[PDB]
Amino acid sequence: MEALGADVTQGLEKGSLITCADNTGARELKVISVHGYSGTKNRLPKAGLGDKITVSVTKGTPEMRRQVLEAVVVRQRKPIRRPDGTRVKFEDNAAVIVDENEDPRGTELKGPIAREVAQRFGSVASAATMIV
Amino acid sequence: RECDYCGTDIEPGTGTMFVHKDGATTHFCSSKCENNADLGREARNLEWTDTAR
Amino acid sequence: PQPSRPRKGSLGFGPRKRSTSETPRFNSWPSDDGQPGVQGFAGYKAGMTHVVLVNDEPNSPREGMEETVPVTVIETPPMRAVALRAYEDTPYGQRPLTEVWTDEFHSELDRTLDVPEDHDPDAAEEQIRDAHEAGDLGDLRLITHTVPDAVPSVPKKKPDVMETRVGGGSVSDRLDHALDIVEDGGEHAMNDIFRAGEYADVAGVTKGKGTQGPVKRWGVQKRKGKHARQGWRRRIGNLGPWNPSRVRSTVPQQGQTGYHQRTELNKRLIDIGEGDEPTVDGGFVNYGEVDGPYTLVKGSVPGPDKRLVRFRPAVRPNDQPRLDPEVRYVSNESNQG
RNA sequence: GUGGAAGUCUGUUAGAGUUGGUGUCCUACAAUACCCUCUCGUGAUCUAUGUGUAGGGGUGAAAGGCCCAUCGAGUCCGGCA
RNA sequence: GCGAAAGCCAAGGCCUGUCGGGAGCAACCAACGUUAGGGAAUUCGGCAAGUUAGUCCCGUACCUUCGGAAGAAGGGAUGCC
RNA sequence: GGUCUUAAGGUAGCGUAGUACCUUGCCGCAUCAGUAGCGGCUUGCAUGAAUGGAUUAACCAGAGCUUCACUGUCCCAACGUUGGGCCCGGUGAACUGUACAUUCCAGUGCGGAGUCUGGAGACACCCAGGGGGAAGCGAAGACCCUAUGGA
RNA sequence: CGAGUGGCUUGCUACCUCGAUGUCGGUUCCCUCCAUCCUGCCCGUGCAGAAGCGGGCAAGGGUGAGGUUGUUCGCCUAUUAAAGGAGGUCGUGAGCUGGGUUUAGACCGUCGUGAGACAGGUCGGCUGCUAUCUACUGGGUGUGUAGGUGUCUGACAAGAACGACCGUAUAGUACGAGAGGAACUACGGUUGGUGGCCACUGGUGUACCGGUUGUUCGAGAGAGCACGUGCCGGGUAGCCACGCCACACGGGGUAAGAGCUGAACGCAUCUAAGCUCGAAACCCACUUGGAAAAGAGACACCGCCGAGGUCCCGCGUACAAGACGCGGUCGAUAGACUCGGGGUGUGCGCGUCGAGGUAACGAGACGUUAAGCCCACGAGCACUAACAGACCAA
Ligand SMILES: [Cl-]
Ligand SMILES: [Cl-]
Ligand SMILES: [K+]
Ligand SMILES: [Mg+2]
Ligand SMILES: [Mg+2]
Ligand SMILES: [Mg+2]
Ligand SMILES: [Mg+2]
Ligand SMILES: [Mg+2]
Ligand SMILES: [Mg+2]
Ligand SMILES: [Mg+2]
Ligand SMILES: [Mg+2]
Ligand SMILES: [Mg+2]
Ligand SMILES: [Mg+2]
Ligand SMILES: [Mg+2]
Ligand SMILES: [Mg+2]
Ligand SMILES: [Mg+2]
Ligand SMILES: [Mg+2]
Ligand SMILES: [Mg+2]
Ligand SMILES: [Mg+2]
Ligand SMILES: [Mg+2]
Ligand SMILES: [Mg+2]
Ligand SMILES: [Mg+2]
Ligand SMILES: [Mg+2]
Ligand SMILES: [Mg+2]
Ligand SMILES: [Mg+2]
Ligand SMILES: [Mg+2]
Ligand SMILES: [Mg+2]
Ligand code: NA
Ligand code: NA
Ligand code: NA
Ligand code: NA
Ligand code: NA
Ligand code: NA
Ligand code: NA
Ligand code: NA
Ligand code: NA
Ligand code: NA
Ligand code: NA
Ligand code: NA
Ligand code: NA
Ligand code: NA
Ligand code: NA
Ligand code: NA
Ligand code: NA
Ligand SMILES: [Sr+2]
Ligand SMILES: [Sr+2]
Ligand SMILES: [Sr+2]
Ligand SMILES: [Sr+2]
Ligand SMILES: [Sr+2]
Ligand SMILES: [Sr+2]
Ligand SMILES: [Sr+2]
Ligand SMILES: [Sr+2]
Ligand SMILES: [Sr+2]
Ligand SMILES: [Sr+2]
Ligand SMILES: [Sr+2]
Ligand SMILES: [Sr+2]
Ligand SMILES: [Sr+2]
Ligand SMILES: [Sr+2]
Ligand SMILES: [Sr+2]
Ligand SMILES: [Sr+2]
Ligand SMILES: [Sr+2]
Ligand SMILES: [Sr+2]
Ligand SMILES: [Sr+2]
Ligand SMILES: [Sr+2]
Ligand SMILES: [Sr+2]
Ligand SMILES: [Sr+2]
Ligand SMILES: [Sr+2]
Ligand SMILES: [Sr+2]
Ligand SMILES: [Sr+2]
Ligand SMILES: [Sr+2]
Ligand SMILES: [Sr+2]
Ligand SMILES: [Sr+2]
Ligand SMILES: [Sr+2]
Ligand SMILES: [Sr+2]
Ligand SMILES: [Sr+2]
Ligand SMILES: [Sr+2]
Ligand SMILES: [Sr+2]
Ligand SMILES: [Sr+2]
Ligand SMILES: [Sr+2]
Ligand SMILES: [Sr+2]
Ligand SMILES: [Sr+2]
Ligand SMILES: [Sr+2]
Repeated sequence: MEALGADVTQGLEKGSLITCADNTGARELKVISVHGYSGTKNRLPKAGLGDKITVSVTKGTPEMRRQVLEAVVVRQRKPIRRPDGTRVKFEDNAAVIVDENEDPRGTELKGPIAREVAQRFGSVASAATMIV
Repeated sequence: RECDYCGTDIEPGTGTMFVHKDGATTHFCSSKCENNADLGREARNLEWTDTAR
Repeated sequence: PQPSRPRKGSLGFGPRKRSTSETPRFNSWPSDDGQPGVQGFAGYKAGMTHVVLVNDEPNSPREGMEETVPVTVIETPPMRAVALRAYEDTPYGQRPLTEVWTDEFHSELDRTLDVPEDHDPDAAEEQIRDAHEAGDLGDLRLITHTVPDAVPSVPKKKPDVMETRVGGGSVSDRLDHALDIVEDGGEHAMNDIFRAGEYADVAGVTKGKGTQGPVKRWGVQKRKGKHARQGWRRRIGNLGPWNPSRVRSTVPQQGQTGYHQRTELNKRLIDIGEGDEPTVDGGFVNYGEVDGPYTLVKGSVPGPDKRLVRFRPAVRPNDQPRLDPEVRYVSNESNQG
């Protein structure tokens, strides 16, 4: 993928439960897989800011619940490093449901998003109210 | 840049920025400051702080 | 089904024993191209700090922007190319033929060698030039030594001696180039060889850690879960199969870790200066203060502070040189904190 | 409200026991030990001393358990080389 | 302090749960403290470890042999002067 | 089959059971995915009434499953603490020992060799280590068969 | 239908072992095989493209995470370039596990008059040893080559030291009616592996500073104990990874394959001689070890009455012993002291205030006080200690 523009210490693994920062009807998401990733023996697959991930809806509306969808990690608690050396970290771990074209499935995003994620997924960005 | 907590200047190529739930942003110069903040202490009440001083 | 997995650690840096010479010994040299010139220099590791640099890379989306870069500060005072050794080609490889020494020696070079009192530089030169006419001359190298005395932070006064190849134009030209240096007194500097922005290969003897176990030394797993409480925590599963009935040298075992020679490729030279601009407040921890000839190497360098490190023009650079990077800031903040 | 029952509850009170660690030990401190966890603790309870039941016999809320480190028939000597 | 509980301390006893000296004292093992982010993905199995915790107030489901379930759950309080 | 053996021919219930071989039975629940678990179905290889059936509040260091909480169980390991370990003084055993023995790769051989054959390698001695091999040490195999053996 | 190869399945035999060679599955760690799943390079196509399908060379590297089940196998899920198979006593219990198998307790179904059985199911159920030799990982002492110092050579040896993917430009281009939709090449990044380093972020930090519970020292001050910190907060050095840095291009020779010239065979023919090309594979390039390489190495200088070395002393860039490195007055090597640089968070005492209370008394607040206390770092400084001195040596 296009360079992110910052160094990331993946703060998530397969099975992690995260916030769904949008208005799709999904409240909690469980990480199932990480797009383009391949690990090593015994290593739990990891994902962090900017990665596209396959997810399962854990909490939310009946219609959304249990559906296996694609998403994009927009926030994480583990720090990331920007070109100028500063570390950046969020209050929680969150992702946004996305379609086969990487367009957000929802209409509105909830909470801030890392500028770096915005650069990668523009249509996702053109939904953000706060970009940090 | 200045530390949003103690007030001293943040040595360039250092520190961390905490992005609050509402989108607010707090630039911390060090763990020490971050940790006192997590305890609920307000910089003005801590004598060693520039803010306080 | 027993998943695959690469082995633990590389088999290319063995045997993993204590290094014979604390002074690094390059086992390869740059190719001959430019004008004649010494292909290496040396210095003493001081510590690290960071610098803000203007992105240099013309292919970077950030070209022309602020970029914080880690830097290891190395004190690189002037050295003395004290002699010119010539190698002759033979059926059994290269062999030392003769050496052309000088008269002027640093006051303390006698702490390591028995300095020459009677020597014939022209007889030596004569034999060499005849070897060239004969077409039996192998490369040309200079016997070089450091001047620890110029470095206050380093306790040693005894100079460190190393041989450094001279490459360049035609042999005749660099042979003369070599003789030129030596004669003077051999005194040369980092400038004479490197320019900020070029890539160098740094060699050095790593930090010693004495005996360490398989986990730390080879990176093998610790026993897991229940297997970690029965009496074995940091021991590998087994030393090998029933057959072959012997332990192969490839199985990860305990032993000396650290204090090995390592040659790290393509280290970018961020800046070559002199004075105390890089020094840190309070002084570099376990080292002291810098105020003299110095070199800033991008990133890390093998070895502990005070160890002799060697530089050589990169023999396999991946990128083209982007000379004299613009440094907008050099942190002098205390390293204690 | 009083009353204070209970093969009643909690409890490393005394005292009794022993689920798991498959921990420690395994030429041991110990031919059954050590530590933590765990169970019982007013009753078919626990405990001392005295006393009785003896080997195809005892004793057994029964596991072929126990009857002096040994029991699908004790130990000793004899039959016996 | 509810207490014959813990913890600390007297009276009294002891330094004999009887080999010492040395190395910032390495690997490795026993027993243990602290670990970012993720949070059972580990494993036959949460085995091991941990979480909870004392007291008061509010409040407490299915089911029931009407005894119980029940400290269900869940919520709040707690020092000093 | 619409009686026959041998007296009767399984009723109430329960049911793929700690009993169901087939079997991961089929449907559903739950999970991203559930040979598990629970509910239903049930022709039950080979359930069933004191050889007790069914059911069941309370109880349980009894077996299985799920959830919330939590966590170094794990991703993936790190640093630290105490006692050992290491060096020194003193004390001071045991196991084990046909012989020789610095081995390695192949082969051969009663077909699973440090010792035979052919090569390869190999200067002697010592310290620490984790245990690949000596079909390592410990116990005249408990499994199986045999004995005109025992209990 | 016919001919074979393997020794992964199963069967057969009874050759070895019953004075014992401990089971399945898993785990951990190492080596290998190719009948190739991916990656490289090719050939064909019912090959427009994209992509399939089939075939060839090729073992360098990779082949992962999860749900049921003890399972192997297998079924299933989301990822992936792909999530290949097999050998090593079905590698691996003097390494681990103990779920399964496989003692002694117990239950069910079936069988048996019964004791009891079952190649059925089920709950519970024990894993000894101080390594002699050999093997290997690291560390020493000697001898040999044959006075000393410094620098090298390179026979040999090890490596995967690098493998793979995504994205952008090429390009909505070639191709195609359209739908759809490449490549060469140049770039940016990710992942797995590898080696190193701590300025940054993160962990630790039983140095240290602070808060505070119980108890004891009468109170105060200052302390002990509460397990090797009572508990809680912060955290220097150092060590670390979750942090940071670095890990080619290009040559040479080939395989499959594409061809040139070319005869046997006037022609033709990539082949028979000759030649041009051509794989992640082979060799080199790069890193690491390496004078014990018995042809036991090379150079330079110093010395044989003295070069060098040992003991000794102060110390660590080193370290389990040993080894290694530095300094020793021609000196800053260690400590003291003073600055600097750091940690914590505002000391004792006194003064004011303080809900109240006749008063006594009084938790606590402010000031003095960027205070006090502390530091495994740096600098300065010969104040103390590196003294005195013994010895070997061609
Ligand atoms: Cl995955
Ligand atoms: Cl393990
Ligand atoms: K046998
Ligand atoms: Mg695994
Ligand atoms: Mg620091
Ligand atoms: Mg800092
Ligand atoms: Mg009695
Ligand atoms: Mg944690
Ligand atoms: Mg698993
Ligand atoms: Mg438990
Ligand atoms: Mg069922
Ligand atoms: Mg009846
Ligand atoms: Mg026998
Ligand atoms: Mg038998
Ligand atoms: Mg009999
Ligand atoms: Mg036989
Ligand atoms: Mg054996
Ligand atoms: Mg083939
Ligand atoms: Mg095609
Ligand atoms: Mg291979
Ligand atoms: Mg096996
Ligand atoms: Mg074994
Ligand atoms: Mg065993
Ligand atoms: Mg043992
Ligand atoms: Mg079981
Ligand atoms: Mg019985
Ligand atoms: Mg069982
Ligand atoms: Na053990
Ligand atoms: Na074995
Ligand atoms: Na009453
Ligand atoms: Na027990
Ligand atoms: Na009898
Ligand atoms: Na004594
Ligand atoms: Na019946
Ligand atoms: Na009971
Ligand atoms: Na731990
Ligand atoms: Na062994
Ligand atoms: Na391969
Ligand atoms: Na599975
Ligand atoms: Na075996
Ligand atoms: Na095994
Ligand atoms: Na075992
Ligand atoms: Na096993
Ligand atoms: Na080639
Ligand atoms: Sr050298
Ligand atoms: Sr070399
Ligand atoms: Sr065990
Ligand atoms: Sr063998
Ligand atoms: Sr009771
Ligand atoms: Sr009780
Ligand atoms: Sr047990
Ligand atoms: Sr325990
Ligand atoms: Sr025992
Ligand atoms: Sr009572
Ligand atoms: Sr007995
Ligand atoms: Sr007799
Ligand atoms: Sr007393
Ligand atoms: Sr004594
Ligand atoms: Sr701490
Ligand atoms: Sr689990
Ligand atoms: Sr699981
Ligand atoms: Sr509560
Ligand atoms: Sr019926
Ligand atoms: Sr019943
Ligand atoms: Sr032989
Ligand atoms: Sr040992
Ligand atoms: Sr035997
Ligand atoms: Sr082949
Ligand atoms: Sr392919
Ligand atoms: Sr098998
Ligand atoms: Sr199966
Ligand atoms: Sr295996
Ligand atoms: Sr079992
Ligand atoms: Sr059975
Ligand atoms: Sr079974
Ligand atoms: Sr000899
Ligand atoms: Sr493209
Ligand atoms: Sr289109
Ligand atoms: Sr204490
Ligand atoms: Sr507590
Ligand atoms: Sr060809
Ligand atoms: Sr030699």
